[PDB]
Amino acid sequence: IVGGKVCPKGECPWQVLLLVNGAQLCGGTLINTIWVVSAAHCFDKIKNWRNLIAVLGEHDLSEHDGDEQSRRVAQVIIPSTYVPGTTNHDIALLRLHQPVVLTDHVVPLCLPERTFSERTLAFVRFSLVSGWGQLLDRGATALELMVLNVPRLMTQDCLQQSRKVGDSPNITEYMFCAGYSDGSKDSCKGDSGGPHATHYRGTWYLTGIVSWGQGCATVGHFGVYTRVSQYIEWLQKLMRSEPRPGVLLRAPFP
Amino acid sequence: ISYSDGDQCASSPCQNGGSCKDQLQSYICFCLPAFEGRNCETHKDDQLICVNENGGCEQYCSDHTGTKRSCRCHEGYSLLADGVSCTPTVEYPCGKIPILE
Amino acid sequence: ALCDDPRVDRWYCQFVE
Ligand SMILES: *C[C@@](*)(O)[C@H](CCCNC(N)=[NH2+])NC(=O)[C@H](Cc1ccccc1)NC(=O)[C@H](N)Cc1ccccc1
Ligand SMILES: *[C@@H]1O[C@H](CO)[C@@H](O[C@@H]2O[C@H](CO)[C@H](O)[C@H](O)[C@H]2O)[C@H](O)[C@H]1O
Ligand SMILES: *[C@@H]1O[C@@H](C)[C@@H](O)[C@@H](O)[C@@H]1O
Ligand SMILES: C[As](C)(=O)[O-]
Ligand SMILES: [Ca+2]
Ligand SMILES: [Ca+2]
Repeated sequence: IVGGKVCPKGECPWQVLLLVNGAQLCGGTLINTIWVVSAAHCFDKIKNWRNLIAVLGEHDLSEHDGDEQSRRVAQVIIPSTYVPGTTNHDIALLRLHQPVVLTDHVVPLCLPERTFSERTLAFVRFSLVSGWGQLLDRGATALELMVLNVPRLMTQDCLQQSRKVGDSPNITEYMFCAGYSDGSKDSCKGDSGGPHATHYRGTWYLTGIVSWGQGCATVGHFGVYTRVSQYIEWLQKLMRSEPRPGVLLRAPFP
Repeated sequence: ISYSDGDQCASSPCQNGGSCKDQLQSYICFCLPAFEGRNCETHKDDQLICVNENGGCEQYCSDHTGTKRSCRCHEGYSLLADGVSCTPTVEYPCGKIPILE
Repeated sequence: ALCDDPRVDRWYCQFVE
């Protein structure tokens, strides 16, 4: 994350930290005691599929505080349409070997209805993104979960506002822009899958999942976020699905 | 059954001038367009359709051709009294921070 | 591998080797 502030511990209970062989892979959200959404593009170069961990309860990766929970990741499901190496349909559902144990510091994040979110959460200017960015970077707080506050943009104002003669990449119905065009704050490498959490009438819900952009906090540029709303139907389907064998599974879309 | 029965439409429960259909240990009120309710005791707000402020619904809202929109809730949450609020049924519902409540 | 890094909770080592 860029331009962020550390997230008061337990003020981001649905953030997940995804490892591949003890390594930092990405971030992701916890919707219920067993499922986890995250960006599809993290599992593009995964070879050792048996070694996918998912740490929840984390905050500061430099010290310990009985809150961290590890769980294996049995499945990583993503759009049949998801085409490796592209920007469209950057989402993935994750089935965890054993359910996590909700606690004051581990809490799922309300996923809404394809209606509620399109009529409402859609029209809310400010929402939160969160994550650890690049855990190698040497900065003092480099090891702390950080949250940002970013306003959302109607994809058009985003195509417009974008110093877009600048190789403007397509901006599909399956995405939306968000942030500040001036290059002060934005999500960044290692944040993918993180939740772009929205608050409304008292509860947080999930609208985006950190996807890509054109340079972290680049002037004239915004950060893209996968439009959760669109996948909803597909996510609730796959949660009632008969658990399948292989780790990766390309469910058909829609 | 029909004897212990009797005429339940006697207490004229149907308000705002609705029709009352006597029935088995119960009754039904037929209302006027302008009204709604078990006893048509309320007035049909035309702009209470979901798309407008989410029908007042705190969480979810659904429209019904010919019936006042009803509000719902998300798992581990239950419709509260008002019919617009959601209180939780579980100990850790989604979207709520425990170190805060 | 996160374990490789000295400033990390050593808990992150159970997931390496
Ligand atoms: C995978 C995630 O960690 C990461 C999130 C970074 C968020 N970016 C910004 N600007 N806030 N996403 C990436 O690293 C993507 C991966 C990718 C996705 C689709 C196709 C190719 C790669 N990479 C980027 O966003 C890079 N800036 C490259 C890029 C992607 C898309 C358009 C233009 C450049
Ligand atoms: C006079 O008004 C009473 C209070 O509203 C009614 O009470 C009960 O209403 C329920 C509604 O389904 C049942 O039908 C009961 O049988 C009924 O007693 C009386 O019916 C009414 O006489
Ligand atoms: C039936 O109920 C209402 C709807 C009116 O039509 C009344 O005249 C009748 O009792
Ligand atoms: C949505 As853009 C081209 O400003 O990253
Ligand atoms: Ca820690
Ligand atoms: Ca009767």
